[PDB]
Amino acid sequence: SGFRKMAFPSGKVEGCMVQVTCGTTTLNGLWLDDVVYCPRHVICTSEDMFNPNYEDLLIRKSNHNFLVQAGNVQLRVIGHSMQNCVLKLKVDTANPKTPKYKFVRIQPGQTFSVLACYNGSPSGVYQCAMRPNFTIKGSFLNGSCGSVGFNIDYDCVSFCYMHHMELPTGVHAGTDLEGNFYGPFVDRQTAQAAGTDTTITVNVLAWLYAAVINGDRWFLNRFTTTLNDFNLVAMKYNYEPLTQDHVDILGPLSAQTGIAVLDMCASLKELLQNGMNGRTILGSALLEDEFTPFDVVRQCSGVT
Amino acid sequence: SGFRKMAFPSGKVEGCMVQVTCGTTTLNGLWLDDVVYCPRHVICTSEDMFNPNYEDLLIRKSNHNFLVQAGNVQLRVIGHSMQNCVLKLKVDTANPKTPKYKFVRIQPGQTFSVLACYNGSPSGVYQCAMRPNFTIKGSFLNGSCGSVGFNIDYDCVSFCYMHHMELPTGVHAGTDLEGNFYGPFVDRQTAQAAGTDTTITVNVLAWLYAAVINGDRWFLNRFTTTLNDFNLVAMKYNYEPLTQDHVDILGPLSAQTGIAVLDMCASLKELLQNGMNGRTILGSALLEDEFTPFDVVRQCSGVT
Ligand SMILES: *[C@H](O)[C@H](C[C@@H]1CCNC1=O)NC(=O)[C@H](CC(C)C)NC(=O)OCc1ccccc1
Ligand SMILES: *[C@H](O)[C@H](C[C@@H]1CCNC1=O)NC(=O)[C@H](CC(C)C)NC(=O)OCc1ccccc1
Repeated sequence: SGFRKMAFPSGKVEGCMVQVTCGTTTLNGLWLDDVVYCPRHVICTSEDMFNPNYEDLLIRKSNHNFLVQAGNVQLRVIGHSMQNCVLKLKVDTANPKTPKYKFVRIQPGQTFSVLACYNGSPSGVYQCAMRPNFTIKGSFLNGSCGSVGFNIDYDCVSFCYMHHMELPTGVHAGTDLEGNFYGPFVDRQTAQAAGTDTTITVNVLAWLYAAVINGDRWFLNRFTTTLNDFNLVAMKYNYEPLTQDHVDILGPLSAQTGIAVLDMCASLKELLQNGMNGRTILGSALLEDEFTPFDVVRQCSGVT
Repeated sequence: SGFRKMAFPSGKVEGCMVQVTCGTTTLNGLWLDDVVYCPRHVICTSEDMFNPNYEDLLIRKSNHNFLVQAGNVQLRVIGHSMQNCVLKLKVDTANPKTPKYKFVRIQPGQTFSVLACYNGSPSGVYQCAMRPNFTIKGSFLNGSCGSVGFNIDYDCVSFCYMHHMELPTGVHAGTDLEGNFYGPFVDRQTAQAAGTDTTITVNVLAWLYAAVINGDRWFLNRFTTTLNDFNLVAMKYNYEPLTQDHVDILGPLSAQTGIAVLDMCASLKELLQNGMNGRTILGSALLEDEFTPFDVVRQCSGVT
């Protein structure tokens, strides 16, 4: 037993991380086949980053201006292109460690693993949710851009996130591997708002189910509710409205625990209205919303 | 900015995980050079596990009774020995992916990364502290034994933990890579007590420093204290007594923030006595003690 925020093993992605330097700016790139993907603001000086004209900046750059290093070994850049907010650098060597991979645009409420990197070298790994307001709550310093987020399904790495920036609220923003930002964000150093950070209701319920699967049951009560009545309380607390598809997704955890989803909803309602009275759930004193139902099943079933 | 529980990249350890089956029992092994390390209870049937006589059970086993698989590829076992609570299986092939490595016995209060595995295949990665009562709070199912915990310093993997069992309280217990349990535990299915779970004071302070490094400062007050007076309150709350060596270890975070350690101690005292009044620190509503000072510096400096 036990329940922990758990990242995927990072080995397959470690072998894809390179360093990309353009002038004075160094960040990370993702090397897959003969292409290196990185954030386009690698072509910016610090001054340029407040209002870059990326097309104009990029025109002053040639292949030899992009220094790409895989470990100690320099890669030869033979072409470059800009796709939305990422650069694709073509190199003369296919990465021999390229895993089976896909690029995917994840949906809000889904989770993924971040391999935080500096100077092309991995620093650590942790799980994030793409929040409903299309930000993530990560750990990123100067030099971390180009770090990527991913999921693994057996053998295949689905890359879904590349890191670009931090918002004034301390949350983090980035793109899919085609260079399209999640959310309304642009890669320039202006003040930008993410909007209300609503809570992923279905994930909170999944984590309450995880708590019961793992022995924590004090919050279970004698009440039930309805979707519409629950949601009247979801709105007040800036929770996402719960839908029958959410109910179905919780099916396996509901079946597996014998607790009807709407009964658990009634437990959640009481926790929202009355707090946790100094108690804890799976070692937390807050309602946790960054575990998907799949994450709960995956962990409690030992999926590898 | 941002602060997250962060595991080391697992790639170097992934390449060392194998499957070890003895009869009906399958668990994980660690393959380094021509030796596979695994928990000795792989030789037990389910019945044997309540009161095994390991020496007697092991005498009925020969090399060919240990099936060791690296991915799809069978390894040939050419010798076996029992060292404390682990088996060393000698195989005829040196692991070509063996990293630079050390075996270390970590001290209580230090952290490490767990690569949870099933059937010799990695499932996920997460950070644990060796708690003062020599348990860890992990996520482990049937089949997870032989999963290992480790630290990396640049190129060298220091293995410090191998997983063996779960206590009735839902916490986890295991050995160093020489097979010696952390704590008073034995590998048999009896009820076993870990004792009072005291809190790692120096780590809580480090995490309060991390909170300030990352913008959370509401808990800073106008008070200071002394070591002896602080500890009078540490005892009541089952915190470890704070020592001057702890104070020195916090030196870099104290210097880096301009907050005297004893001033921060006064903040912690008030948080213990008055709770957090519904507020949060680095996204938590509890005082977090599983980050070492080193962990805080490492993360906030981008060590790779
Ligand atoms: C890429 O390495 C970097 C990551 C930032 C730096 C601190 N934490 C992060 O997530 N991105 C930028 O520096 C980004 C570049 C623009 C062209 C979008 N600018 C940015 O995030 O500005 C806000 C900021 C910068 C430096 C420190 C704190 C906030
Ligand atoms: C090794 O795979 C296994 C890991 C346990 C199983 C559930 N969670 C864990 O950490 N260890 C054992 O099964 C261990 C073997 C003895 C010879 C020490 N026995 C054990 O941990 O018993 C308690 C227990 C067993 C099964 C489910 C829940 C608790």
